[PDB]
Parts: sequence; structure tokens; C-alpha cells
Amino acid sequence: TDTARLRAILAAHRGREGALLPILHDVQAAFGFIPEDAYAPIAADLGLTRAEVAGVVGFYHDFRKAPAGRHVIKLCRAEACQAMGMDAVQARLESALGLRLGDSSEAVTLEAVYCLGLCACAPAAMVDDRLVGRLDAAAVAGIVAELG
Amino acid sequence: SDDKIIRMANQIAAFFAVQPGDRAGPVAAHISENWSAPMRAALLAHVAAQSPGLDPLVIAAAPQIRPVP
Amino acid sequence: PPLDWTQDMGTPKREGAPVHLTIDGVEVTVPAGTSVLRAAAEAGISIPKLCATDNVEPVGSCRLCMVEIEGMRGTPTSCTTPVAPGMRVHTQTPQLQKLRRGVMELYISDHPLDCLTCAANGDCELQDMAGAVGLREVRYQAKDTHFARRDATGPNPRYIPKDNSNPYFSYDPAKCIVCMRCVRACEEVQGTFALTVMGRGFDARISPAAPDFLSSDCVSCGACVQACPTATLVEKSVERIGTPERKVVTTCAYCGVGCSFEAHMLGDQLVRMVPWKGGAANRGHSCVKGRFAYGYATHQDRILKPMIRDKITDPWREVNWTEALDFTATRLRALRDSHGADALGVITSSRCTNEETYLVQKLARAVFGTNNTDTCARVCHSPTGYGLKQTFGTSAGTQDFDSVEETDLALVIGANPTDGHPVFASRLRKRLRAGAKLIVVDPRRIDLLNTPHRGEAWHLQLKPGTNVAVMTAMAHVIVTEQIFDKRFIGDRCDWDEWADYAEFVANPEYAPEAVESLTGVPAGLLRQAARAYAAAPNAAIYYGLGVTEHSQGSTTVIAIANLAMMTGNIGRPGVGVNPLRGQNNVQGSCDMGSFPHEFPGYRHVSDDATRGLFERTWGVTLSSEPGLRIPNMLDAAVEGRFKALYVQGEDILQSDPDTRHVSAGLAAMDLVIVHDLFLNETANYAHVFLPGSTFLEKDGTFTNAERRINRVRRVMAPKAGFADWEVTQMLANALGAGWHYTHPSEIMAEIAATTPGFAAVTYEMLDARGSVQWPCNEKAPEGSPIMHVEGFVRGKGRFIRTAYLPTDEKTGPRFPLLLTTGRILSQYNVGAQTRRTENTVWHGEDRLEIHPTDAETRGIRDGDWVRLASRAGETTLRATVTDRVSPGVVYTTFHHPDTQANVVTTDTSDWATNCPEYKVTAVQVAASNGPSDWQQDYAAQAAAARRIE
Ligand SMILES: Nc1nc2c(c(=O)[nH]1)N[C@H]1C(S)=C(S)[C@@H](COP(=O)(O)OP(=O)(O)OC[C@H]3O[C@@H](n4cnc5c(=O)[nH]c(N)nc54)[C@H](O)[C@@H]3O)O[C@H]1N2
Ligand SMILES: Nc1nc2c(c(=O)[nH]1)N[C@H]1C(S)=C(S)[C@@H](COP(=O)(O)OP(=O)(O)OC[C@H]3O[C@@H](n4cnc5c(=O)[nH]c(N)nc54)[C@H](O)[C@@H]3O)O[C@H]1N2
Ligand code: SF4
Ligand code: SF4
Ligand code: SF4
Ligand code: SF4
Ligand code: FES
Ligand code: FES
Ligand SMILES: [Mo+6]
Ligand SMILES: [S]
Repeated sequence: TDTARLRAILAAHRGREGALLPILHDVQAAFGFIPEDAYAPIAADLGLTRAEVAGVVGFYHDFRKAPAGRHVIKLCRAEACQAMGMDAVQARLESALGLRLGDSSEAVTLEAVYCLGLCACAPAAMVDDRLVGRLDAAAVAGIVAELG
Repeated sequence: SDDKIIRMANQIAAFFAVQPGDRAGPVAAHISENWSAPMRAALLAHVAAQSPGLDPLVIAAAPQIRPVP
Repeated sequence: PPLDWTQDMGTPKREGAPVHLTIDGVEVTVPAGTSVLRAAAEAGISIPKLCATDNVEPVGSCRLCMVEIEGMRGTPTSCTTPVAPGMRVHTQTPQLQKLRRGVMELYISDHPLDCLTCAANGDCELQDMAGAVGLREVRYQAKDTHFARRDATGPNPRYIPKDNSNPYFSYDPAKCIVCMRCVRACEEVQGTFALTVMGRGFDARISPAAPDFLSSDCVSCGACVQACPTATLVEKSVERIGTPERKVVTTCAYCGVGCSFEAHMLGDQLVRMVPWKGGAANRGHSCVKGRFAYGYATHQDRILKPMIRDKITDPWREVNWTEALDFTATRLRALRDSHGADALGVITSSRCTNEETYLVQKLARAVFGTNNTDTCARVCHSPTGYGLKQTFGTSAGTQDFDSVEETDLALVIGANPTDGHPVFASRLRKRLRAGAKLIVVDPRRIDLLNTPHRGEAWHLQLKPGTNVAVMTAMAHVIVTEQIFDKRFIGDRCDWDEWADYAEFVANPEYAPEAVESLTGVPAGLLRQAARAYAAAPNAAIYYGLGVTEHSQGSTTVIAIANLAMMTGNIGRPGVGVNPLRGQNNVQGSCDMGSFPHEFPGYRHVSDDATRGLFERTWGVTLSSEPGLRIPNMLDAAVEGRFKALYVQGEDILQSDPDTRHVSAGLAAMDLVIVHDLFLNETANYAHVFLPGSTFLEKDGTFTNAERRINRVRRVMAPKAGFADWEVTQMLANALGAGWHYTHPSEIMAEIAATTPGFAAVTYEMLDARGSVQWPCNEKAPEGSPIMHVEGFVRGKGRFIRTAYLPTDEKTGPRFPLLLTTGRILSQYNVGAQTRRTENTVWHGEDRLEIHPTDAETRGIRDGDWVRLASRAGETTLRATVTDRVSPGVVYTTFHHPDTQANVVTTDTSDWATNCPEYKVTAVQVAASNGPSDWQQDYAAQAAAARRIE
């Protein structure tokens, strides 16, 4: 059934100019990562080589090589968010979940994003497609509460 | 049980037939420029013996073939 | 001579207006786009570079070619900085020194100090640029590395273990600087994107998307290797053996492209072979076979001493030269007196030089007293030499391989250049990726069609045999419409004939709408392709064995030349009608006689004016009658009146059709000498044997497809003591001729004296110029890169009425499927040279590319054993289901003898040159277990015959 979805995706991006990125985006959105089982057909459709595809996949960060937990937590580690106390937040959260930075699981996945546009609302995060700001050491409780 | 020689002759004929102008002269020229003594002799023997499975063009072209010593 | 040859400049050569500049206070004049680095190279002032190579376009990765330029800010790169007039550049200041030292510091901070026990010592472009810049200290107490197996706290995750999956080179990333020349080469030069850069930053590692190189799309060709400076990618023969000292230029014994090499040598031991950056044929590129497969010359199975049998059932007997030749000549004279001189014959080898070729045809004419010689070209590209002769005036190519660079379209009939002629396909893809267009007329999806970054492509997947119908329909389209060039016709060709041709072709029976039934190709597609070909400014045709090896080959070639003349794609760089010659020195061979109807120079044998010249030159009476051809030989010997044969460098059994017949004809022969290296399938029916020499031991020339005469040099020493021309003269003098040659230069001199074209040929010329196109007389002294450039040879082209004759090998109930025989990249024709190498990896067993739907009803599965129940024989083979081929078509390969493939193949042949019908054979593929009745007996014979005493 995966092949069907993939074919659909490829058909949807037919004739476009430089359609590798969109196609990969969609492939990821579908499954959750770029399986090596799907490096070839993409190439076959686009006239590329498995290698080029894998290289593109490897370069960019937003293309998962392996799936994530049921929940995901991106936590800015940039300048501004750092300024208004991101370290402490990070510590509290990774103590709560027991998962350090970059370390994933079947349950959750904590990672970094390096900005979100919430540079005034300095301590910022993205939890499961929901943005959060002004993350003091209290809101983390609510963050974890809705998130086991 | 066709002779390889007859086959080749008929092939050459089949070709040179569609050509414009002299259709036998060229046949003879080719068979004389390309084939060897025993083969030419065999062919001439065939045409003289009036063997079947042979194109009339070759029959016409045989007398024009380079003679055998 | 040029500097490009010996020195690795930085960037490629550019064309443009002259531009003056001052590199480090030295005046230079060079084209516009040309870089600073290349100019500085041309001026002698060397600049530090690691990531810049001529093979490819430059990229600012190393940052070590930094220079101070007046009018610029900072320290820009020379690799990327194109010259401009009045530019003044400084190459070595204190600043630049400091920066370069810093960069190398950074490099080496992540490099192991395994110099002095690394393979590429003395040949690493990192080491010598680390000593150049003046590195003396590294200050970074590194913790994060790639080479270190053991980090702190445990193993290094970054460490990637070696990869020796490939049998010819090895990948040790521990020593990788990420210059990316490897990638750039596999993608720009070769054209198969097998390599990429996995990762972002320090984590960036070269990699093929696979566990190992072998599993990948990487075939071989060591471009990746030829370009890696840092022993990461390295040849194993350099790991085992040491790094070489000297270099010697030679050519490949394959493929007819003439890929020139320089053999690297450490004493007398051949360490490796690397392209030269010379020859218009290869500009520093190769394939696997030439680059790596040269180990047949050192195989245990090679034979080094003459042997005589006196009866095929009886075993061999290792014997010296003298008594062997005595026996030989005795039997020969006996037979010559008994059955006549016409009862003898030879078979020249294209694999051999042209000198030896000349000697052999002499031996056959001057000595034996006949015209019964021949060669491999009866079966590869004979019809060509008839059609192009009847139309233009030459039985040879039209252009070089540098022409393709200028074409705007490629029409490929019957060829698979990725396997046949790789290095040409590379240059083709280079042009395809640069906009050019492609038409392919094969029935079998070739990998040229699935090239990366391909432009537009049309594919006429037809039914084999119907190759003239399609051309006729193309012409019908062009004439029905009005797209052809009238100026060209009026000028370089005739008009009286053009009218007739047009009136013939204009018939609606030869229209695409009707042939679609028998052909299988669609109509609209054909019309489109025709319009596209006829519309383009500079189009070029490259054809091979799909046209020739048929019951209508000459006809087809003629049709093709007609198209080429109609459209006007002749007599110019970028256009022509190029046949892709195969074996090395097929062209040379055919040029130096090796045909039973001609003398050296494609001069007929009945020409008294020529026979006189040669009688005078050789001092002997010659024959005016033309000799026999191989099929004729065999039929004769079956019937009688043929008793002798001197087989030079050719396997008449595995590499010829109707194997049963040829065997029965080779057995009924009181004497059949052999002059190969190894014990071939032919020697199973032999009475005598003479060792030959490899291209490494030889000395002479090779005349390739683009008529280029590449020079072959001696690097090793003949293990059997004597090369092949030496042996030939041995035999001849032993018979009673009385030749005295001490060096083949004398022979080449003789040739230049006798035949025209080679009159200006001299070894010194080849050494200096580098190479020559054989039409080199006092006129066109440099050579003739392009034929028919000013009017045709006969004077006026000729239009000929072609028609489609239904082949006799049509299909029926018991032979429903068709058949096709072809090739592979790794293995050569019979693999006597190649099965004795490590190329049995990519291909160790011949397989049958069958179609699925044509298999389901049969019950075939990938890896299953099947039988080819044809008319002319039967064979067992392993299957392979693939949509490559069309339904009702099957594809086999004849590289392996364990499978007897040409036994299936039928006796049917061309009308003119009698080239066989290899590419068409009605067969029946079915499932089976018991191998066969023929293969068993064959193996029995071969085993009971290859035993020595
Ligand atoms: N690595 C390697 N290199 C080689 C060789 C090798 O064996 N291995 N062989 C050497 C020699 S001696 C040779 S002859 C040369 C040239 O060898 P090529 O010219 O490459 O000939 P092939 O690869 O046999 O097939 C040519 C293509 O045409 C297809 N074809 C079959 N029937 C038809 C038909 O009716 N019409 C058309 N339009 N096409 C058809 C064949 O199936 C195939 O796809 O290469 C030389 N180079
Ligand atoms: N079914 C089928 N049959 C075919 C073809 C096909 O496509 N399909 N192709 C046809 C064509 S394209 C051709 S070229 C033929 C080629 O087929 P072959 O005539 O078999 O040519 P090669 O494979 O080079 O081997 C010839 C012999 O010469 C030996 N030799 C190599 N180098 C030297 C040297 O330097 N000196 C000496 N004295 N000997 C040497 C080699 O070891 C080898 O044993 O096959 C033809 N038959
Ligand atoms: S690749 Fe070059 S610099 Fe690196 S260890 Fe080997 S010889 Fe030394
Ligand atoms: S050997 Fe040739 S095909 Fe293989 S990776 Fe290197 S450049 Fe590419
Ligand atoms: S493998 Fe060799 S050529 Fe490729 S990036 Fe590494 S050092 Fe450079
Ligand atoms: S492309 Fe042909 S000539 Fe060049 S190395 Fe390969 S086999 Fe030899
Ligand atoms: S810096 Fe984290 S929000 Fe932009
Ligand atoms: S030196 Fe020009 S960029 Fe590497
Ligand atoms: Mo060939
Ligand atoms: S050939």
C-alpha cells in the first residue's frame, strides 16, 4: 500500500521544476521518514540516481531517517531563547521525561530547532505542532501533563 | 535441401532487383568480384543445368559472370 | 608537446578571445573564461591546489589556491576566478602563506600520520601540498576525529571501516578530505551518479547509497580513483605491490575506442594502468576492462611453449619451436602439393596489430599462394564496408569522437555504447546533459536511455529485423513533408538519382501508418522522431550490430547513409554516419587486407595495376581471384577441398554461428594451427599450437574506429620469447619465403611504401603528434579527422532504393519467441582474457533476459534453469525476468562457454558480405533441469582434448 501512496505523491508533483524537495516533504508527511525503500522510485520518476536522493535526504535535517515518538518537542537553543533562560527549562523537561537533548524514544522525542520566530517570547518550543512561549519552569508542568 | 550458393545468389538478386537500370550487370559484377573459383563454377553449373529454386535474374546474369579457368 | 599531457593543470581548457594578464610578474595570453590557475600553470608558476582537477569543473573547497589580486578585496580563489585583461595577480605573499598553512593545519588535524606506510606515498597530492606550503606544526589537540578507532570512553562512532568489496580498489574514508573530486568525476566525466556526500559538515562522508561499492551502481573505471589524491580510494595492486616509478604509453586491447593508457611500472612488475589525458578517444577516462583487467597475461593457465599433437584425440606434447615449425611446414607443403594452394587459408586477428596482420595476409598470399584469408570483421561490420562503399567511397567511419561535442542530436540504431563503447557513451551523456536530444531504435531498453539529467528522448522499441522499414518510413516522412536540404543534394550529391529515390520513397506503402503493424513501433512517435532529426542543425548517427548482423545489413546501412545525405548531416564536425567498430584494429585489419577480395588499401585483387606493384614489392606471383570467406571455408572443408588453416588470435568455435557445423567443419581438417595465448575452444580440434603475445609484450600500432592510429609499446618482455610477427616470419621462413624483419618499424615502412594513406606514417610521428588518422599522404599530412569534408571520395554521393525483405527466420508455433545476442560491460566477447580476471563478479554466469508475461505462462522465475529449443540446436541457461525487452523478444549473452549460445544461432546471413544473423533466431524458451545433450559432449571433448603430456 506504501507504493500506491508514493506513486500518488509522485503523480501529484509531475512536471514541476525541481520537485525533489516537495516530493520528499510529502513522503515524510505521509510516513514519518524517508525509507530507503523509497529512494529508488523517486529517482526513477525524476531521472535522478539513488545517490543524489540519499544525499539530499542526508543533508537536510527535516527529513527523518528514522521515525519519532508519539509526541515531539522542539526546543530553541538559539541566542535569544538562551538569554531568557532556556537552559533551566531544558533541564527541567529532560528531567521530567528523563530524555536528554537529541535523545528520542517510542514515547517522545526531544530535539532542537534553533529558532521559531518567537524571539521576544524568548523561551519557545514546538510541542506536537503547537507553539509555546514564555516557558518558565512552571508551564513545563503543563507541557508534560498533556504529554506522557 | 537448398544449396547455400543458390540461396546467396537469390538474395543478391532480391536486392539488385529493386534497383534502377541494369539489374543483372551489377549482380554479375558482384558475384565476380566477391566469389571464388569453385563457387562460381558451381553456380554456372547450376544455371546451365537449370536447377529450380533460382531467380530468372541470376539466369540472365550468369553469362556475364567472370569466367572460370 | 602540450603540457596537458604530463602536468595536471587546475581547470579545464576554455575557448574564447585572447586575453593578456600578469601572473606573478609574468605575461600570459589565454582564452577568456580560462582561470588564473590554469594560466599560472601554463606560465610555469605553480599554485597550491587539492580540490581542482582538469577532468572536472572547479569548486572552492580546499581554499588553498588563494591569491592576492589588485582590484579585489581579500584573498579570492584562482580556481574560480576567471581572468580579465590587465589583471595583475600575486601568488605568494606572507598572508597567503599563513592562511594556507592554517588550512593544511585544519586538514591534517583530521588526518592520520600513516604516511610512510600508506599506499599513496610519493603520489599523494596532500602530502606534497603540505610540504609545499610549509607546514611544520599542528596545534589542535583534536578529540573528534574520523580515523581514530578508539576515542575516549569507547569506540569512535565516526569511524567507518574499510570497504574492500570491490576486487580492484578500496575505500578508506579515514583519510578522506572532502574535496569531492570522486563525486565530480562519477557525475561529470563518466555520467553515472553513484557517489554522493552523505551528511552536513564534519559529518560529511562520501558514500554510495549502499553497504558497499559493489552493491552500488558503481561499475568500475577508477575515475574516482584516478582523481582521489589521498589514498582513500586506492588500487589494491598498489597496496600489495609498491608505488611505481616509470610510465609507458600503450593502448587497450578492447572496444575499438582506442583508450590510450600509461602503464605504471616498478621494475618489470605491472602495478597499474592509468589513462593518459591523450588520444581524442579518451581524454583521461576509461572503463573497467582496460583500467584493471590486465591480469590474463599472468594467469597460470597461459601457455608458454609450442605444442604438437599429430592427432586431436591424442594428447599434447610440450615441444620447442624448431621441430614444431618443421612439422607444421611439412604438413603444409604436403597438403599444398596434394590438394592445391587454395586448400589453405588463414584467419587474422583484429586483437593483433596491423603489422602482424600485414605479415599474415602476406603469408597467405605470397607464401601459400592464395587469397583465402579473413578476419573477425566478416561478422562485425562487413555490410558497412559495402554500403558506405557503394554510396560514399570509403569502407570506414566519417568523423572522430570529438565531433559529438558539437552535435545537437544523436540517432542510435543498433548499439549499446554503455557496454560496448563506454568511453564514448560518457562523452555522449556529457552532451545529453547539456541539452542535446536522443533517438533510440533498439527493441531493448538500453541504459543510455536511462542516463541521468537526460534531455529529451524518443525510443522506437521495434521488432528485430524490421530496421530498414523504419528508415524507409523516416525517409517517407521527410520526403512527403519538405524538410530535407536541397542545396546539399545539388552540391555534394546527384539530382538525377535524388528524384528517383524520392519518387520511390514517396510511396504510401513505405509509410509509418502501415509498417506499424509489422514493426510494432507507433506511427506518431516515428513521425515526431523524423521531424526532430530532420529539423536539427547538426545531427549524428551512431550505429552498430543491430543493423549489420541481419539478412539485410548492407541495405540498412545504405538506407542510413541515404537519410544522412538527404538531411545534410554530412561533411561537418557534429554530424556524420558513424559505425561503431568493435575489436581493436578491426579497421587496421581490414585496411591491411584481411579480406579475400582485396589488398592493403581496400584495393580489389583483380586490379592488375596493384597486383603488379605487389608482385614487384614482394617478388612473387600473386593470384587475381578472390579467396574464400569463413563460412565458405567451413562448408568446403566439410565437403573437402580445404585441409589447412592458420588461426591467429580468434576463437572460431564459440565466436561463430552454427557451432555444430563449424565443429564438424573444423574436425574434417588435416591441419588447423592455433596462435592464441590460452587454450581456446578452437584448440579442442587442433593439431598444433603456438603461443602469442599480449599487447604489453608487443610493439606496433592499433587502428581504431575513428581511423586513429594509436601506438603500442613494450613494457614487459615476451614470456614465450617471441611476439606474433616474429612467429609469423618464423613460420614463413620455415616454409621457404625468406623474410628478414628485426623491428616492426620496417614493416610499417613497407606498408607506407605499398599502400596509400600510410605513406606519411612513421613511428616518430606517432610519438610526437600522439596519433594519426590513416588518410595521411603528402596531402593531409597532419591527418584527416573528418572524412568527406570537401566533396565525397567517389566524387558524388549515390542514392539507392532500399526495401524491406521479410526475413526467413520468422517465427511460428514451436518457435514463437525471438532471440537476440549481445553484450556486457565487464566481460569481453568470449572472455578468454576476461574470465581469467576478477570480473566474474559482475557477471559470472550468462543469463536470459526474458519478459514476464512471456514467462508466466511458462512458469519461469528469476534464477530458474531453462532451455532454448531452437532449430539449429539446443542449450540450457539461467533465466532473468525483466521488462527491459519487449514481449516476444529474448536476450542472451555469449561471453561464457559453459553455455553454448552460438549453437542456437543459425546459418542465415547477409546477402553481400555473408555476415550472420546473430540478432534474430526463432527459439522456444521452456523450463528444464537436465542441462543438455550438446553441452555434455562438448565438455567431454574439451576435457579429453585439453590434457597435456
Ligand atoms: N565491455 C565490452 N566492450 C565491447 C564488447 C564486449 O563484448 N564487452 N564488444 C566489442 C565488439 S567486438 C563489438 S561488435 C563492439 C560493438 O558492439 P554493439 O554495437 O554494442 O552490439 P550489441 O551490444 O550486441 O547490440 C546492439 C543493440 O541493438 C539491438 N538489436 C537487436 N536486434 C535489432 C534490430 O533488428 N534493429 C535495431 N535497430 N536494433 C537491434 C541489440 O539487442 C542491442 O541492444 O563493441 C566492442 N566493445
Ligand atoms: N551470438 C553472438 N555471436 C557473435 C557476436 C554477438 O554479438 N552474438 N559478435 C560477433 C563479433 S561483433 C565479433 S568481433 C566476434 C569476436 O569474437 P572472437 O573472435 O572470439 O574475439 P576475442 O574475444 O577477442 O578472442 C579471440 C582470441 O584471441 C586471443 N588474443 C587476445 N589478444 C591476443 C594477442 O595480442 N596476440 C595473439 N596471437 N592472440 C590474442 C584471445 O585470447 C582469444 O582467445 O564475435 C562474433 N560472434
Ligand atoms: S593519503 Fe597521502 S597524506 Fe594521507 S597517509 Fe597516505 S600518503 Fe600520507
Ligand atoms: S569507479 Fe567509476 S563508476 Fe565507480 S564510483 Fe568511481 S567514478 Fe563512479
Ligand atoms: S574519496 Fe578521495 S576524492 Fe573523494 S572526497 Fe575523499 S579524498 Fe576526495
Ligand atoms: S572503453 Fe574500450 S578502448 Fe577504452 S579502456 Fe574500455 S575497452 Fe578499452
Ligand atoms: S531565537 Fe529561539 S525564538 Fe528566535
Ligand atoms: S584550489 Fe581552487 S578551490 Fe581548491
Ligand atoms: Mo565485433
Ligand atoms: S567486430
